[PDB]
Amino acid sequence: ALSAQQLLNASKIDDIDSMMGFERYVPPQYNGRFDAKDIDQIPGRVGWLTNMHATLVSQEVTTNQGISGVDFYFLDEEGGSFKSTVVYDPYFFIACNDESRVNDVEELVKKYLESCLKSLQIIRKEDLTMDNHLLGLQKTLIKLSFVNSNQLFEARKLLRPILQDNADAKHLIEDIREYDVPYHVRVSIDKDIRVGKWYKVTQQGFIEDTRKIAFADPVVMAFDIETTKPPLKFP
Amino acid sequence: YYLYMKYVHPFIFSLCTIIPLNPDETLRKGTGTLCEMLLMVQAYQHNILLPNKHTDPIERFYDGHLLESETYVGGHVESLEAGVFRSDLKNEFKIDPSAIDELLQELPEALKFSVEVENKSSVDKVTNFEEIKNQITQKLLELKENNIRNELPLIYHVDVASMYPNIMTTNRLQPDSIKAERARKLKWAWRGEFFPSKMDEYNMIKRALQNETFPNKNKFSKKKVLTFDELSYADQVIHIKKRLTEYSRKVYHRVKVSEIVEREAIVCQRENPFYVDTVKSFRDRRYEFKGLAKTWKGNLSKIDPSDKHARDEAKKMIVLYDSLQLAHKVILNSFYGYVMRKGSRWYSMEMAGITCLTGATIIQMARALVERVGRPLELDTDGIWCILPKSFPETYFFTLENGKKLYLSYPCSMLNYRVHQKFTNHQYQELKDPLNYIYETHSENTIFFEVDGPYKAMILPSSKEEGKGIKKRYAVFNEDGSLAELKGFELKRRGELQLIKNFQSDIFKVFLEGDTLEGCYSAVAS
Repeated sequence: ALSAQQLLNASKIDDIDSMMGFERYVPPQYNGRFDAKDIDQIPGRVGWLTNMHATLVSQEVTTNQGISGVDFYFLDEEGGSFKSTVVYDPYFFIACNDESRVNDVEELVKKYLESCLKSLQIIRKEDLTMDNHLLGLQKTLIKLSFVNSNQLFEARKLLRPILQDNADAKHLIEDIREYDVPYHVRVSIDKDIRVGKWYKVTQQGFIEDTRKIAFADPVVMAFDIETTKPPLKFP
Repeated sequence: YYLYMKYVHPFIFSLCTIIPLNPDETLRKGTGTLCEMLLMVQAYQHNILLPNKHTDPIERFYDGHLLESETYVGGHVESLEAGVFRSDLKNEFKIDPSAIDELLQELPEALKFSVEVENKSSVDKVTNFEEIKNQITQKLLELKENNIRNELPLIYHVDVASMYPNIMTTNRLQPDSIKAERARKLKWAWRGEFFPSKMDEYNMIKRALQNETFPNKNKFSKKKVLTFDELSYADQVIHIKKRLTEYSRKVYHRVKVSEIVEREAIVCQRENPFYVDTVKSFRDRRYEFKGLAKTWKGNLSKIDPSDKHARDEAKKMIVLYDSLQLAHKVILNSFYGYVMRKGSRWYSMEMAGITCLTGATIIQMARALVERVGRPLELDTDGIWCILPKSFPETYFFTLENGKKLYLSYPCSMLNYRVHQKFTNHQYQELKDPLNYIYETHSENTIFFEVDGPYKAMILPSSKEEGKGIKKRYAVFNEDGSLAELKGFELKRRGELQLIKNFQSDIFKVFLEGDTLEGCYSAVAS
């Protein structure tokens, strides 16, 4: 329904940008390490990121959908361009009343959302509404993983009556965290990808070329029109 | 094309180098949303859980009345004196000697304060400390003797360089750090224009609203007639607002009751410092990019002064550093605008209400010090428009052993001295040890004033009603005859009248003439 419609819209976006000099740059299979200054021993391409967009790329067992990623648009130093995407899973957090009763909440979301989930992990984060948090006290949360942002909205709609009737494992969920954060914001924050900076697009991530502080050379066309209009009125 | 390139092409991409958004929504969306995105990446960087958006309550209660809106006491606007005040026209002064004899006691410590933090150097390298101190002493002793004098006053405008974020770096004001009896105490002013009606009248006509019918919102379903109990809360409170408005038009004689109650806030300084290192990293990056653009301006434009050389490979970096410092300055002004916006993750009315009242006390202390040494004309959010006498000391230069004449302005250093005596946070605790939780407190004050030179003339208009004048309207220009700043007066108004705009333009043209007050007024009359 809404799964294949977004994949058809992303294929239409790919067919529109395939004639604008934006083809899917695939990085080679690199078995190297993780480094920043090392740029002469990694297979990639130094590109200037000018535009990023929340798209729905395909798989390359899942149903007729795809892994949500962000289509990146670049500017090469040879007067050309190329585009690329990244593999990522969206998330949001769930607050809890007890740190020892988190097993009931994980079993409730493992049974209640069986076809919506991808994986599961427990993340402890700093909550500033907690007493004596500065002495080493953190808030233990639940991080749900998804394959799409439509699945994140489906999990939010399925979790909608529980937080509204709460204010047994059903009476443990008080409120949810990081649910209204956008997807492109999440990929740009967690992978530390900012647009306007020079990046070497590798298979092992997006390292930052901090040598070139200057920008690239884009092509800017600033149009303005004039039209026929009725007397003393807006056109 | 040229307005896009030279004004917003490196500016939008300079903003976009730290903001986790595309440039289309960096330009299209609000500036407070940009501050929320950078606060989200700073909260993810130091592992702080970002909260939810501020889901506002459906009804707030105070004194048995419902709050229609809840805010704080904002800025203060005042036109104390209007007229033509110029540097070629004379005026009478009423200088009070109390601030002069109380200010001459603190003078060499003020010069020590200036050479230690305004110049960031030492007292022993300064050789002309005593003679500059003695001529300033002799000038204010002659002004303490003859306090009643009549000469031409020179227009001075003070300005706090990034006032509200400097207030946030001094007092460590965060939206998620204000504890309510659960530590630095400061005072804020609440302000609410609530309803004069009580709880019983609201309940009786709410029961009367329960016995009616209402239309349906969704125009795609099959339900058209709905009852009051199946409705939402927003349509209910909008209907509540309108019938209590006609109820207070019928029972009472007003719509909103103004009540200001000063309350208190507890700021625990031992919290996570990510918000103050965020605003201090953006202020230090603005100062670093300002220093980088000034070194690039002077050295890179003097190292290659030929136009036959490739100097246009450096023009993109000079406009890149000017756009990066412009982006960081508008991020600081938007930090103050984002702290009081609806639907914010770090939302507090408390964090924004402390700032404007502590800044109002800073500008009121500046206004009172100006009032005891001269005449204030206009008061706004960042400074004070004042006239000081021509025999008052203005600019001197401290000579060092290395040969550098340090810039010194006397009322800017005396106002920096008075804000450091009255608004310095000595309880500024920070992380000295992360493993053993040892916190280190010290003195910290980054609130700095700056007066930018003598102005030629200033003309302010006032009202047609007795008791006050017209707020936020003035006209100031540079000493070489060109227009510096025009606030309040449009002079190129499209829609009001064409005649009014050209009339304001040639009235400013006749205003630039005369050595007598009656002659400039008769030139405006002619």
